[PDB]
Amino acid sequence: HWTSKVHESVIGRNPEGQLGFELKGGAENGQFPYLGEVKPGKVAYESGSKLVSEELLLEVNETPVAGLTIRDVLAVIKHCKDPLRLKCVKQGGIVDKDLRHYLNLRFQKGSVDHELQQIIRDNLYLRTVPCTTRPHKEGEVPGVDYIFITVEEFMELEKSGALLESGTYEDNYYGTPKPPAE
Amino acid sequence: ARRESYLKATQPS
Repeated sequence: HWTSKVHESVIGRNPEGQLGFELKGGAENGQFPYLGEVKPGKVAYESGSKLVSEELLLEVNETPVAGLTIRDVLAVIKHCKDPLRLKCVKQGGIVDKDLRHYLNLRFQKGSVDHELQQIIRDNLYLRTVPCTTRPHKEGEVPGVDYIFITVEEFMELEKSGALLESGTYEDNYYGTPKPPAE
Repeated sequence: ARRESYLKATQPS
C-alpha cells in the first residue's frame, strides 16, 4: 500500500529554532511537503525512527499538512510545542512528492490510502480557488467560487503545468491551479 | 467545498 512505510519520528528544535533540515515542496510547487538534505549533526532526535532525505511530510502532531503550502506547514509547526511528532514516508516506488500525480492515483474505497488521499485533497482545496471556462452563474463571486477564464487561458495554464487537477464536465473545462506561495 | 460539476470533471466515476 501507499501508506505501508509510514513511520513517526519525534524530534526537537536545534539552536536557531530550526529542524536540522529544510522543508521543500508544498502545494505552491504542486508538491507534498518533503525534507531537504537531512544531515546527521543537526537533527535533534528524541524517539521513534530516524529521518532520511526526501521523505514526504504527512503529519505534524496529528495535524495533516500534505496538500498545504510550505507557509501553512511552517505555521502548524510553530504552534506546536516540543517534541514535534512527524509522520513521514520515504519516496520510492509508487510514493512520490508530485501532488498532481498523487491525486490521479485510484485506491480502493475504504482504504487507508484512500482516506488519506481525501484528507490531502481537502487540504489542497482549502488553499485554492478552482478555475473554469463555464460562464459566471448568478450568486457566484469571481475569485472566490471560481476564477472564470477563457479556454485559451485554461489550455495555457494546462500546458504550463499550473494545474494540479483538470477535466471537462459539460463542454467546459474545470481545474485547480497551484496556490501562490505567500 | 468543491461543487459536483468540478468533481464530475476532475475525478474518475
